Amino acid sequence: EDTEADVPVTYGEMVLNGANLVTALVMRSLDDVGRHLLEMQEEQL
Amino acid sequence: DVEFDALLGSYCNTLSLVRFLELGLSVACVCTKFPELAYMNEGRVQFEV
Repeated sequence: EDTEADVPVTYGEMVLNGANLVTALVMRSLDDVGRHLLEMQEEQL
Repeated sequence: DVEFDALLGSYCNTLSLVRFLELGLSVACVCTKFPELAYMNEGRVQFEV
């Protein structure tokens, strides 16, 4: 019924959905470790 | 569904860095270092009494 088909070319990829939050800083208040946690989640977007 | 969280109230103390020159014992030494000791055979120390 048909001779020439349409076929995908690009393989799919992945999106990282959740990973463990492990940081540290060498001592700047104590709260800035938390603001470093948001630095790494922004890099994952 | 496995949720990963992190506290904001409590932080760990992983390392306890102990330096030998922080101790009181470091009087009884004379801590002089070589950067070459493994190259050395019998070294000697002199005393004149």
